[PDB]
Amino acid sequence: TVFRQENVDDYYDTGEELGSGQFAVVKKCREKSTGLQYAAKFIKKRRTKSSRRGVSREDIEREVSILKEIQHPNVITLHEVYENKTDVILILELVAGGELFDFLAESLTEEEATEFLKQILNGVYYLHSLQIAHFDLKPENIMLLDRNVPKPRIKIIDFGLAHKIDFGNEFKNIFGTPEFVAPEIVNYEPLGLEADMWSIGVITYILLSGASPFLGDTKQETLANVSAVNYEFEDEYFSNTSALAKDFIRRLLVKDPKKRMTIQDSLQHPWIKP
Ligand SMILES: O=c1cc(-c2ccc(O)c(O)c2)oc2cc(O)cc(O)c12
Repeated sequence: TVFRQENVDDYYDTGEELGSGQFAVVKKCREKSTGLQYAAKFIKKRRTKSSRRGVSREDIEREVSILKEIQHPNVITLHEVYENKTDVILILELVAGGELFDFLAESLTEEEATEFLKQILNGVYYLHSLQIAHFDLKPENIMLLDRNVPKPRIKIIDFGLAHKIDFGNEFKNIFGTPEFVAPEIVNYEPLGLEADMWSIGVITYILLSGASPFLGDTKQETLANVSAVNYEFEDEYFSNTSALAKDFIRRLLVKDPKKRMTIQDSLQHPWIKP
């Protein structure tokens, strides 16, 4: 699919930088015709077929196709797409409360954690209902609408690894952040919606304790820990945490994807179900 090739600067004014990554930068922007504000993610294109720099057309088009499908309070909304020779530019809904990652850097109670988790679960329920696996769930990829309220609302972002799972699994060598990836990703096995539920388990552990369950001193150690399900609930962190909360995590951090809680299971779990 081709995108709008008019100069984005003719329709938007950019401002504050909102984020930055390997082949992308995100800038706050304002549409001239409406005065409405957005986030513009500029994604560098591949300059040749066999280069490893920039993002392939295939990966870019997959991400745009998924973003065009989704409309839910807990997932980011895509407004427009532009492109030129160097970049594809996603004009995205503006979310101004920063990353959950940065909010966490400033441990929650179980209520505060479930407040966040319920919204993450609802957003993932929407995605999995459409057979969309996100494949990169982590606190950095959850944004807050406003971080100065008692119960911040959240939106899932960063669908750069997301895939439609129309055959129950995909076999693609998809691979996200070592701390959060499921064993099947570490082992290069076929992947499905189940991998997101493992990631939710890691996120939950972090929300409750401020600690990462599998994190080693090197990437290879972290990956080895993940594959071996090498984690435990340290008493220093979890002594005041309910056994039901631990049960929720335990049923997600399960190596066999078929035995892992599904998104529907997670919403019906006694720790979550009201
Ligand atoms: O960093 C941000 C990143 C993204 C984002 C959203 C969806 C994607 O598929 C993606 O690849 C990136 O959306 C935002 C939306 C915002 O309002 C503010 C932001 O910082 C971001």
